[PDB]
Amino acid sequence: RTWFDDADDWLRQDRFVFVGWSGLLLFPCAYFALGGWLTGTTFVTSWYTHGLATSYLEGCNFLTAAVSTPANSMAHSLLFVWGPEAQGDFTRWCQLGGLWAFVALHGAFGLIGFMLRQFEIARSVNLRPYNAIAFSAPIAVFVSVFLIYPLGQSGWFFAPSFGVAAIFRFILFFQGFHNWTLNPFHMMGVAGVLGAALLCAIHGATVENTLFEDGDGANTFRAFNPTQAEETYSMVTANRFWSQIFGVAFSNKRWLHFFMLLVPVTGLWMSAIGVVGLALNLRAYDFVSQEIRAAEDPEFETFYTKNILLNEGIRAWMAAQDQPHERLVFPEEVLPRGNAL
Amino acid sequence: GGRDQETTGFAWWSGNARLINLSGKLLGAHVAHAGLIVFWAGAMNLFEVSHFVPEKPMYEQGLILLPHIATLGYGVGPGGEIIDTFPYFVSGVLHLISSAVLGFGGVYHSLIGPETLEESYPFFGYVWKDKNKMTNILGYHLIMLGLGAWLLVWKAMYFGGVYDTWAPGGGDVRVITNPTTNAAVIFGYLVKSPFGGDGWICSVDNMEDIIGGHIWIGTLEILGGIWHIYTTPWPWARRAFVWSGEAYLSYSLGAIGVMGFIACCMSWFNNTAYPSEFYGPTGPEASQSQAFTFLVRDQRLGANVASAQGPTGLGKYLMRSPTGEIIFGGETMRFWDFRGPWLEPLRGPNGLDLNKLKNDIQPWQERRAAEYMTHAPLGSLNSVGGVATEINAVNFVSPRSWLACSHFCLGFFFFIGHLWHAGRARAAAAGFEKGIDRFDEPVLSMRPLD
Amino acid sequence: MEALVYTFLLVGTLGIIFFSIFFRDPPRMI
Amino acid sequence: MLTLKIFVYTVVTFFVCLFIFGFLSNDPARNPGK
Amino acid sequence: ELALTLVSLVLVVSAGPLVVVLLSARGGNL
Amino acid sequence: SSLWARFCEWITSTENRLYIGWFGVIMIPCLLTATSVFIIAFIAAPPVDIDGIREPVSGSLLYGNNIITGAVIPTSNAIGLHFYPIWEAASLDEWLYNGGPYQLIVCHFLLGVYCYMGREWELSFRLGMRPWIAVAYSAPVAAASAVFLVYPIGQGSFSDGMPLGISGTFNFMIVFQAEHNILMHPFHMLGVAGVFGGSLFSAMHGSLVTSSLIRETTENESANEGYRFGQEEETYNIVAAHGYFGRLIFQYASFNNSRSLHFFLAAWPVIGIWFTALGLSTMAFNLNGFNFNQSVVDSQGRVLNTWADIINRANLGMEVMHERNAHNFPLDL
Amino acid sequence: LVDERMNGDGTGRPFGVNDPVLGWVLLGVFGTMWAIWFIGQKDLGDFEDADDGL
Amino acid sequence: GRIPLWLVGTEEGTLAIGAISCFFYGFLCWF
Amino acid sequence: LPEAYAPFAPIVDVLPVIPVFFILLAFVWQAAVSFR
Amino acid sequence: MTSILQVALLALIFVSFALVVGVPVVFATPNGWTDNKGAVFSGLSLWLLLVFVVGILNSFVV
Ligand code: CLA
Ligand code: CLA
Ligand SMILES: CCCCCCCCCCCCCCCC(=O)OC[C@H](CO[C@@H]1O[C@H](CS(=O)(=O)O)[C@@H](O)[C@H](O)[C@H]1O)OC(=O)CCCCCCCCCCCCCCC
Ligand SMILES: CCCCCCCCCCCCCCCC(=O)OC[C@H](COP(=O)(O)OC[C@@H](O)CO)OC(=O)CCCCCCCCCCCCCCC
Ligand SMILES: CCCCCCCCCCCCCCCC(=O)OC[C@H](COP(=O)(O)OC[C@@H](O)CO)OC(=O)CCCCCCCCCCCCCCC
Ligand SMILES: CC1=C(/C=C/C(C)=C/C=C/C(C)=C/C=C/C=C(C)/C=C/C=C(C)/C=C/C2=C(C)CCCC2(C)C)C(C)(C)CCC1
Ligand SMILES: CC1=C(/C=C/C(C)=C/C=C/C(C)=C/C=C/C=C(C)/C=C/C=C(C)/C=C/C2=C(C)CCCC2(C)C)C(C)(C)CCC1
Ligand SMILES: CC1=C(/C=C/C(C)=C/C=C/C(C)=C/C=C/C=C(C)/C=C/C=C(C)/C=C/C2=C(C)CCCC2(C)C)C(C)(C)CCC1
Ligand SMILES: CC1=C(/C=C/C(C)=C/C=C/C(C)=C/C=C/C=C(C)/C=C/C=C(C)/C=C/C2=C(C)CCCC2(C)C)C(C)(C)CCC1
Ligand SMILES: [Cl-]
Ligand SMILES: [Cl-]
Ligand SMILES: [Fe+2]
Repeated sequence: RTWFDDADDWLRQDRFVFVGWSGLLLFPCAYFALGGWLTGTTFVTSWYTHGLATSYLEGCNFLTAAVSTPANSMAHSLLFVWGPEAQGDFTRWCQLGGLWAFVALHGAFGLIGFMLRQFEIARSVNLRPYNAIAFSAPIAVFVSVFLIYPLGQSGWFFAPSFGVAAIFRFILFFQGFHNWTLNPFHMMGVAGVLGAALLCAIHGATVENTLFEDGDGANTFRAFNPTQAEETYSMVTANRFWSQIFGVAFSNKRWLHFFMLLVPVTGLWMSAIGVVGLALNLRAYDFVSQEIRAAEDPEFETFYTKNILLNEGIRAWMAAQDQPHERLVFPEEVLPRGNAL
Repeated sequence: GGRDQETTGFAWWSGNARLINLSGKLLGAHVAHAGLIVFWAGAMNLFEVSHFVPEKPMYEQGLILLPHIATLGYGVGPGGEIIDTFPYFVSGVLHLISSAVLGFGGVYHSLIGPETLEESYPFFGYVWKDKNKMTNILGYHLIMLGLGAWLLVWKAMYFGGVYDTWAPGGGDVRVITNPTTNAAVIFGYLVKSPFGGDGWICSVDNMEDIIGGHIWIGTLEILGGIWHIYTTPWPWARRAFVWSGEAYLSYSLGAIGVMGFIACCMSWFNNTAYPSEFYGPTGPEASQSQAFTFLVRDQRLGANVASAQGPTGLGKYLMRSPTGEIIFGGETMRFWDFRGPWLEPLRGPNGLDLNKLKNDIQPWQERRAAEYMTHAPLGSLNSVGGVATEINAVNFVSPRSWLACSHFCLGFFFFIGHLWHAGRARAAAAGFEKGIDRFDEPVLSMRPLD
Repeated sequence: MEALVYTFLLVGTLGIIFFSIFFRDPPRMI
Repeated sequence: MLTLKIFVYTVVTFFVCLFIFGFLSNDPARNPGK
Repeated sequence: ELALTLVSLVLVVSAGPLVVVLLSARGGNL
Repeated sequence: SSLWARFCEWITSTENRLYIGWFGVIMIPCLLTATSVFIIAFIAAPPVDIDGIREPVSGSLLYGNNIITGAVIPTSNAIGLHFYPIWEAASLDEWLYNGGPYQLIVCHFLLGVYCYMGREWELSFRLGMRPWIAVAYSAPVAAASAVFLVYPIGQGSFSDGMPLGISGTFNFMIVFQAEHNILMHPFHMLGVAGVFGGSLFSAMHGSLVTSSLIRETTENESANEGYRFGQEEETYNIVAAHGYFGRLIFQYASFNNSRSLHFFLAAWPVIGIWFTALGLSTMAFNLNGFNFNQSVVDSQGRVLNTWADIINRANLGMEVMHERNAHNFPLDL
Repeated sequence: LVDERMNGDGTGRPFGVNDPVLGWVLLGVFGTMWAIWFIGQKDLGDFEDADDGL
Repeated sequence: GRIPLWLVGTEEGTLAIGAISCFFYGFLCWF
Repeated sequence: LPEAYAPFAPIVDVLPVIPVFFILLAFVWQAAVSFR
Repeated sequence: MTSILQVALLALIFVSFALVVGVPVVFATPNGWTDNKGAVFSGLSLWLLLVFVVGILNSFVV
């Protein structure tokens, strides 16, 4: 009829790929995040902000390449190409670490476009939208570690760089400054992740193992009609199996796949809440009781009071080359030595 | 027909399983595989001969096969020197030639030769049910292994000699005259506890004991071969076992996985059958060498070796064992079970003799102690020696680390293969290897559990 | 004081494990 | 301690002998079969 | 020297699949 | 009839609720032993010299440790790899000082989980399934045995095994990163890909099946009453789910076969865990991880710094502080 | 000495056996279990060639 | 007919293995 | 190399990689029938 | 005598090239054992003769 009708005819015409009303967001706003990450890992140095030569052009490998965060003096600016820090001078913008703020803040909309594309195909093909609500959890994770954590903590410099050997620096950064280990929200997170990795292997090694009998040869992959009104695995038999070995066992394969949906997103949301609490520097650092008892009684020495005395050894050694904008050079007497280990 | 999917019922990635009822092609597969093994044994040997340098110690070059010939003692002298390369060259070239013959036989049976030998050859033919014939083939294999053990016994007893690492004045090639074949001693090691101090058969120390145990195995395997050629299995074993094709593979996989674990724990700990001059120092040997080197250093300056109290009250240099002996200190109190030939002449009734550490230190012992702490087994995957917090100084990984890790992984995978096949063979003999039948279902006859 | 709270919570978790294993509803047929 | 050690060896060897003479006692026929 | 080893390695490698090429061409049961 | 026949019939019955089998006679009493020692030793264990340097370490709840910091202390290093049972000790006030219940519980728990894997074979064979549950259960068994058995064999002491506690686990992990650099090791990255892919595939399959449930109930009651137990009707339209996935990403990354999908779910995280199980066993024998120290060098010869040259500083900081009272000679950890 | 202990570490004895009193228990359990099994042999399958395999 | 897909994939595999071998050779002693 | 076999030092250094190529040869041989 | 080794060794390597190229082709052709049979016999005989000649000449090389 009118406008917004032929534009709905097309964008919903079917081809090999599927561009849609939010594919019009997803395909342009992403793919430049991929190009910018590849460009920063291949061509672009980090000599000026950090002090680290981290490009393919400067001898680094696939493990040790990273699009690096800007310096601390670029406190919380958005770091546009044009504007008050680069003025459109593209070479100086790439030198000042604007590529990280390009890729992160540009793919934050890529996640939104992808979840809306996932939400739009589920309306096109008339299905229930449970595939959409699961992908909200890695969006929560991405926002929590790349977006909310550098905002309230004096710099984009204190953010995990887009790399492989830089994520490791970020992990040891939390392990030696924040003690992210003792966070109960992180306990929730590892329980969700590792239990989902459990239950995947359980279900996969159960379903095709209590399988029915349809074919002739021992290759049981060739005996499945995709247009089938029967089953392909004996629910009664697997129930009796796991009931007699393990005790409690499922009986409702609605609830089974819903539980597989529910575990890792619960883990990742309950990790995102703790990453927020760490962004505000409400860290799960030392307690009251064992510390006031160990200051009094010398020979106490729990693994707790060894982890604290080890994290101090992390934080006093790595900082003087991790963050040069502090401008501190420790003398060797100040460092935690350990009496000639 | 033969090499088909939809008639044989096996996919392309399960192709070897189409040879379960094909004796000639199965034989060709095995002989081609033996050709591959002999060809690798020739090729890596000649590669190490081409890259070998004699002035440099053998463990500093990253070589694994040349020490296996040097332990037998071709072309070596006293102290672990290397005098020749032509025995190593002969040992390479003979395998490199014999692999061609085995490859030709394997390709001939796997392409032209007949599929079923049971039709025109009532000797070589075999059915997987035929228990007397299976015991026949097992007897022939045991007799060949017995002659293989007696070859080593003859090489020790009569032919040249074997490089002992416990001869005085450094290790030396000697001829075994009296192999200790006491049954109450040799069947001790098979029963001893596999934990520390005691140790399992990795705690073997004497070349006399090694060659005597091989005399035992050479008699025993020949007796077992003569047993199984003329006997059949008895009914307590004819009902206990699953008699099929894949089951015979299932037993051998678990056996060879145990073989791999024992080889790993041999090659990491032992210094008798894997001598320190050829493979390098071991785990406890590195720490013992370091403590002995710093003690010999600090003794000749003025500080006492006995009354030198350490940081926490315990001895900095010498302290005690849990069982009362006198040993080194630091962290080699976990490694006080070490017994090496550079240390045992300095070791008395209570352990480390203080008088011998004052008066009886040997210069070759000083040299071995000075080089072992330098070439301690601290590798990396990118071949950078030392700890992970070490700069790119020395291109060194010990061969003991490679042997131990490689054989531990290759034994663990054979263990997983045994857990595969021992399940699948009994399931196929039972008759539900392909799935639960929809009509006759074993669960819906049973009681509920509530 | 708090050690009894710790022990009570662990024993209560194990008790709920016990009742979940043995006193479940029977998974019944058609 | 020896009074304990005889008891530990007794329990261990009882369970191991029960294991071995269980698996010798006609195992691969106690299935649903054919 | 690398310049001879590369050509020798190309010969040793190309000895492999040209067997399959000749057998697929001339009418073999590959 | 006979006593042995009736006993074998009872022990290979399938009508008793928790199945036993013939591996169960080692699975059940040995794990009950390990549990009954662990509950006592988590609560009332006296302090243990973990270091052999005459410094006892508190690990139990009664001596000022909560649930997170409570741990069973491993055996002292002077005890080494020596087998140290109760009867070789002098008293029970001497067996608990030198790391006793760790030595007991670990050697019990390993046999327990191996016989549990055998039991998972045995009940599948008794019911008439196909027997490959134990193959999948071989992965966490390997992951347990690598940290409890293989790594203390490699290091020569039972000290460096993993302490049985929450706050002790991390003190194992961080010192392991210090001495062996586990992150720069390609097996460990394969295992990280294993666990993350396992979470992804579990959430993805549980999304794409729950998004296609055939309606059998109303919109007021539960959506889980639509599956009556023991039926023969496929409750999820797998054709529509595969069509949705093919529209979503790819039509040549199809996995249209449900059985191929389940093989992929069974083989992604298991093979993921196997490579870390080998990686721990390789780092046990001091086959260290990667090392990129001083790689990026300018044209003069001076040393530049990278993320590897920051992780080197962090590992130096961990290494010069772990085991603070023992190390005197400058290396060999 | 000061106290009393078995001193069984590092010895290298078969099956960890110290007393013959300790040694008889192995056979005293093994033989009785074998005898119970050999009595229970009555109610099993014994056969000429009725073999349980493919 | 045409050049078959297996003969295409063999040559793609060799042209991948050569580039990866050059990647290891530039990994060892080059920067 | 000990003696006059010295000019074969190039083709010695190609030998141990050769046994690995049999797996790839089997994959190419089963791709020759287009996996059937 | 060195050249007497090296010509025989190059001949041995080239005969081995001829074997690795042709002998699987002759085996896998459906009438190749009927057609090329004496050629395979003469090739194997020549291969064995070259191996024994190199082995004898390595004694005379001093
Ligand atoms: C080293 C391991 C090995 C071995 C020995 C074999 C051996 C065999 N496989 Mg096999 N296979 C393997 C690995 C192996 N495979 C792997 C890894 C896979 C998975 C991809 C398969 C998948 C597979 C399938 C799917 C099938 C087989 C079959 C067979 C058998 C017949 C082969 C045939 O038709 O020959 C004919 C071969 C050709 C026409 C090609 C020519 C190959 C030539 C001979 C190579 C020789 C090169 C060498 C340099 C020659 C040296 C000569 C010497 C004098 C110097 C044969 C016994 C088939 C079977 O069961 O037979 C009925 C079958 O259906 N296999
Ligand atoms: C050493 C003895 C041995 C022997 C004789 C066999 C023999 C057999 N196995 Mg088997 N297996 C073994 C060990 C052994 N296996 C071990 C140790 C494992 C554990 C991993 C397995 C796991 C296993 C499974 C899971 C299955 C078999 C199957 C089979 C049958 C057909 C195999 C086939 O055609 O595959 C063809 C071969 C391939 C497709 C090879 C693929 C290559 C693999 C996946 C990776 C190679 C890694 C390699 C080292 C990497 C090198 C570097 C690389 C860059 C090139 C056959 C009877 C199958 C069957 O149907 O049994 C009835 C089956 O389902 N086996
Ligand atoms: C001094 C040391 C003190 C140590 C104390 C030990 C405490 C632990 C003991 C376990 C108590 C709980 C289980 C008992 C109930 C039970 O038997 O099930 C009830 C059923 C009913 O059986 C039926 O039982 C009938 C017998 S009866 O009449 O019902 O009694 C029988 O006739 C019938 O055939 C059969 O169907 O029993 C069975 O299915 C098998 C019996 C054995 C299974 C129980 C042991 C398994 C426990 C798991 C151990 C691992 C746990 C690790 C730690 C967390
Ligand atoms: C042989 C001995 C070996 C096994 C002994 C140990 C058995 C463990 C039993 C687990 C009890 C958990 C019961 C869940 C509650 C329960 O009864 O679930 C019951 C549920 C039954 O499913 P249904 O099909 O009947 O549900 C139908 C629908 O209407 C509602 O789901 O079974 C499961 O989903 C299995 C999930 C097990 C998840 C177990 C994870 C628990 C982790 C441990 C938590 C405690 C921490 C311990 C630290 C102190
Ligand atoms: C340091 C040295 C270490 C040596 C370790 C030795 C390990 C021994 C392992 C033996 C495995 C036996 C396998 C089962 C053997 C088996 O299959 O049993 C079955 C077999 C008889 O089978 P049949 O049922 O077919 O008998 C024929 C008729 O019964 C047919 O109806 O009996 C024997 O042959 C026993 C052989 C001697 C077994 C040892 C003697 C047992 C009695 C000794 C105990 C003395 C009692 C004293 C009381 C206080
Ligand atoms: C910067 C910038 C931009 C953007 C641009 C673009 C758009 C770019 C793109 C770019 C791109 C487009 C990139 C890509 C990259 C990638 C690559 C370069 C690849 C590589 C790969 C490889 C090398 C391979 C690997 C592998 C596979 C997977 C297969 C097998 C084998 C292997 C494993 C090896 C703009 C102006 C707007 C703005 C401003 C800034
Ligand atoms: C059938 C089949 C198969 C398998 C195959 C095989 C494994 C075969 C065997 C192979 C082999 C493995 C063979 C071998 C060969 C060898 C040879 C042919 C040799 C020659 C000699 C030489 C080369 C030497 C030279 C020289 C001298 C004289 C000395 C010094 C050094 C030199 C170098 C100078 C496949 C996979 C395909 C699949 C399909 C089926
Ligand atoms: C030269 C040598 C020696 C010696 C050696 C020998 C003489 C060895 C032998 C060894 C032996 C003599 C071993 C044994 C083996 C056997 C076994 C390890 C058995 C196992 C068990 C089984 C196989 C069974 C299973 C089951 C049951 C439990 C019952 C029924 C049947 C069935 C299958 C179910 C010495 C010392 C001088 C040292 C150095 C080296
Ligand atoms: C003794 C001697 C001889 C002989 C040698 C030989 C035995 C050779 C053979 C070799 C070989 C035997 C080679 C092979 C090659 C092949 C390859 C290199 C392949 C490539 C391709 C690829 C790598 C791809 C694959 C694929 C497909 C397409 C299917 C599926 C799967 C895949 C994707 C993987 C001569 C005188 C000459 C020299 C001297 C020494
Ligand atoms: Cl610590
Ligand atoms: Cl030290
Ligand atoms: Fe699934």
